[PDB]
Amino acid sequence: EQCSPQQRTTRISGRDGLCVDVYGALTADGSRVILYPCGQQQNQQWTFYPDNTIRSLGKCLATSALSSGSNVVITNCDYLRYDDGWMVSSSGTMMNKSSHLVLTANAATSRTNLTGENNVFAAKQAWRIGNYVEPIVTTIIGLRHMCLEATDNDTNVWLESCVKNKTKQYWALYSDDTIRVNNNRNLCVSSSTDSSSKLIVIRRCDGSINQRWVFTPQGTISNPGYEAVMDVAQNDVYLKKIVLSSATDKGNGQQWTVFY
Amino acid sequence: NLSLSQSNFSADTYKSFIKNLRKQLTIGASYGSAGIPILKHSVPICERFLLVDLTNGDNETITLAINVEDAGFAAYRAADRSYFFQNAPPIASYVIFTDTNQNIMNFNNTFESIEIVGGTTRSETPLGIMHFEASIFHLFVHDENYVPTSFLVLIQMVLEAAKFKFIEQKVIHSIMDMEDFTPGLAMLSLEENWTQLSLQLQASESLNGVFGDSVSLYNSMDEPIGVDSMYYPILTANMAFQLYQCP
Ligand SMILES: *[C@@H]1O[C@H](CO)[C@@H](O[C@@H]2O[C@H](CO)[C@@H](O)[C@H](O)[C@H]2NC(C)=O)[C@H](O)[C@H]1NC(C)=O
Ligand SMILES: *[C@@H]1O[C@H](CO)[C@@H](O)[C@H](O[C@@H]2O[C@@H](C)[C@@H](O)[C@@H](O)[C@@H]2O)[C@H]1NC(C)=O
Ligand SMILES: *[C@@H]1O[C@H](CO)[C@@H](O)[C@H](O)[C@H]1NC(C)=O
Repeated sequence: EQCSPQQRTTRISGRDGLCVDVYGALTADGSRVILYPCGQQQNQQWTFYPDNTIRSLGKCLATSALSSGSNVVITNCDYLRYDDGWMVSSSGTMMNKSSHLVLTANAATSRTNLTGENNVFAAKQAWRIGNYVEPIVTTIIGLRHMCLEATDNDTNVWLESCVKNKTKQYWALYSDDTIRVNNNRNLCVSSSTDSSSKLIVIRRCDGSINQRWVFTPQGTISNPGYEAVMDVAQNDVYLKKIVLSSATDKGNGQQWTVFY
Repeated sequence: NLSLSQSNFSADTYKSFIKNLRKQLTIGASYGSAGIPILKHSVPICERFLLVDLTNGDNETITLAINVEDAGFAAYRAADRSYFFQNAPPIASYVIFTDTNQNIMNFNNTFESIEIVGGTTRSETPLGIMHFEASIFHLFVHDENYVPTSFLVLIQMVLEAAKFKFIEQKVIHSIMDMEDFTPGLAMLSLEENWTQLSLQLQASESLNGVFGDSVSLYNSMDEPIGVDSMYYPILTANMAFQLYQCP
């Protein structure tokens, strides 16, 4: 029955749009998983089953230690028979149910080993399970039916009247939950790094919590790590300031639309 | 009834109307992991309809009856006359518009049926201010030659817009710029797959959010994006509610 799919094969992409890959297509138990440019190779195909297993090359994705910092690998599924498995959150966090560690690309570069780490909601801990791994190009519409625009030589962001094809009004939504300047994909929308300011700005992508954004069904753009959402300062578009705020029902400044 | 009038039809009032329509349809909805409301099911006939009024530029009003289970139109009223789709629930005529002269339209409330009867498809049917107004008029007087296209217009500008923020946004653009448009692949792919997305989203609860089948949703550049999980913003921040599909 269609309400109970028995399995589905797909890819998994994350940080910088790279894919979860069983390095070298090795099958030995304990073979590590890394991030690598997406392709059609079998070692990037992950099959999901109702037992909470995620498999490639016939083996199961798994953490390799109870504590943080160790690699994620593939291993004989029979060794996980008495195991709860993985749980994926609605925001793309992939968590070992028992240990609570989450799939992470932790290094300063995404060309790295994947490990099981404590969850902090970093962009480097955000994943898009799905065969279509490309960034999604879109405009982001907010208060007064205006569009978010990258300004000041790609350092700031605020709302301006929507203009079709105005380059700086386009954003690339990545698999790691980043929102990137469409024409300069090394730059990401970021919550403030200065505690004195709540201003959202544009900075070099770095995998941080500041750069992970979730488009929620309720219409907000949420930063899960900071338990806050994007908001138009004082509900006034003319202030040219977008800030991070606790979610509130007062005003319409926390509502946004993705127009792709 | 919740209503919209052409005498005050701005992007703000349209947005409020759609927002409220979603609210009303989602009363009593269920929710799953995705957080997208699932419409009610097995609703007693005496409660199955939500009435909404639309007024044209002539101060002429129609009342449309929306089935709360599927967000589709079942019938409408104009003055002392009412019209029911062939596929309206069989007992609907005893529940709504009882004090009118009732008529049955010789076609179903589905796009496929409407397009066959009218001989015109959604791709060739303009949407926009003029069309919304005219559609209300054509339905008010029940001009048979224009009833089918009038439903293509209103179903999309009202109901499909309620179902999908992307569609609502297209209509907003049309109002703000007073620029008519025809739906392209992006809009049509949403309309086409609403039930399928509903099924896959619900079914995905048992598969860590992964679907049993992929759904192709086109973007504004006419590129198909495969949506095979709940992890696509073009779905999860777009589809406002779903059809009940899975226990
Ligand atoms: C989730 O994490 C748990 C805890 O680290 C893993 O359980 C360990 O599994 C290996 C092989 O089954 C055993 O040697 C250990 O005895 C288990 N340890 C504990 C403390 O239970 C589990 O394998 C992980 N599962 C996944 C899918 O990552
Ligand atoms: C990825 O995992 C492998 C296998 O567990 C580790 O050996 C790698 O560690 C790296 O290589 C070893 C030999 C040592 O130089 C260490 O300092 C390196 O970090 C690990 N990292 C990479 C990038 O391959
Ligand atoms: C209309 O709908 C019913 C299904 O409810 C179906 O039996 C019939 O084939 C459809 N009729 C037309 C006119 O297409």
